[PDB]
Amino acid sequence: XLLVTAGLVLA
Amino acid sequence: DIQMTQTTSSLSASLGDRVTISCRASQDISTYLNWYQQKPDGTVKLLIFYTSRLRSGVPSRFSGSGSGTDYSLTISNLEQEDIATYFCQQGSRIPPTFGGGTKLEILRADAAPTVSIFPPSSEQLTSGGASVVCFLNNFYPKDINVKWKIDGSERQNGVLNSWTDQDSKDSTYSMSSTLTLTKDEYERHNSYTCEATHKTSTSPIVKSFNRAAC
Amino acid sequence: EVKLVESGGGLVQPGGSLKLSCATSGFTFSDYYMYWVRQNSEKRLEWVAFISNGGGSAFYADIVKGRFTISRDNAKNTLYLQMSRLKSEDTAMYYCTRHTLYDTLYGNYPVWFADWGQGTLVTVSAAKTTPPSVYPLAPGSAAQTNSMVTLGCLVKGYFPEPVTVTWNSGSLSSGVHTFPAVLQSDLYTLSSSVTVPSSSRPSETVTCNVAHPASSTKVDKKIVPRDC
Repeated sequence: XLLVTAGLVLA
Repeated sequence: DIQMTQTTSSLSASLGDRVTISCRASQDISTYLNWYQQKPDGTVKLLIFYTSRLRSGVPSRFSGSGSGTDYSLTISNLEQEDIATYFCQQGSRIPPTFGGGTKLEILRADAAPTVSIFPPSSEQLTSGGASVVCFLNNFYPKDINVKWKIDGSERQNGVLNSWTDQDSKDSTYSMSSTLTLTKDEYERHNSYTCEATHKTSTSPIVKSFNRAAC
Repeated sequence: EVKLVESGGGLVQPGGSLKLSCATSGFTFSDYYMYWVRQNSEKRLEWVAFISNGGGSAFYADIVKGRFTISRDNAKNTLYLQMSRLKSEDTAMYYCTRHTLYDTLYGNYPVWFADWGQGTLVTVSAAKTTPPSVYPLAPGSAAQTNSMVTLGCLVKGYFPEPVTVTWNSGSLSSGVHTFPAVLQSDLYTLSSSVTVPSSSRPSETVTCNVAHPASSTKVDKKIVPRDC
């Protein structure tokens, strides 16, 4: 999806 | 916050050289480290992200490694174009914190300055002040020293000195020295001398104008 | 390509308010997180705030939390920083950027500062805006028996920054050197030189065109040959 914080984000 | 430390803030290397810029995090930042390039005119671009991963459009010449707290940007083969200031930034914790930058300068063959001396302009004088300008253009290395001398005596007060950044195409520097006085002070003397001392010369570089043979 | 253009800087007294904007084109603004980053005189970069593409969440760096509000108009492709309660510490070049989620095999890697704009300077100070006085520098009286001739232009005693110096409106860009501005007393001075060939000036005319937006000033100076 649209996660934008620290580290690996999936969807 | 996490503190980023860049070991060197200025380094100079020759075209062709391999340069490694280093970054160090106060804490393990798990490879979540990115490199930026800010060029002489303020423009900034992403160069490498997730410590080794290059983004599209960037040269293969840039590579980046690291584990834990230690990171490196290696520029395999310095090109002219790489004069800029490089910043690492950690993305492990919030806030993102930036390192202080490493300015890269390109080492090149010595060039002696072309100096020009400019007498105060008529418009200035009628208004009151007298500023005499000295341009010492196109030289290398950066380190130069100017002295103004008014009728033999060096004047040290009221001098504003500015250097340009390294010219992107011939790796040269330019400097401008202005001496400001009052018209009254200015007309009380007849010879103005701009004296440059720099590596390329034994004898000082001297420009002069006598207010009557101006 | 992608364009991030920030506008809005200029002088503000301490305690004041100013509002920056950042016009974005070449990408669907509604799908990107937007950010402000700032850099001071010492070249230190600082993250100041971010807002989610929807508008819903805005997050702040402690030093501006409570004084700066971030916002966006998704319909106009513009992002804002309303700056109030300014402190001189806030003096900096302000930049705006968009996020980008990069593909890793096992997750996406979030880059907050993927694409940056050119920046807009804000100087926070009680100093009154001062226009620049511009002076043409022409060669000394001893007849030019040189190939090339260097002419110059001095732009003296102005505030705030910036000032734009062009030579013949763009037409002379080879051999142009514009020096950084040094704060002399409470006002800046910069200079710029051009080296044109002896067959060009005095024959054809050279002009330094200088603009200081903060006092809405634009002066054009014909550098004329020296009189005796």
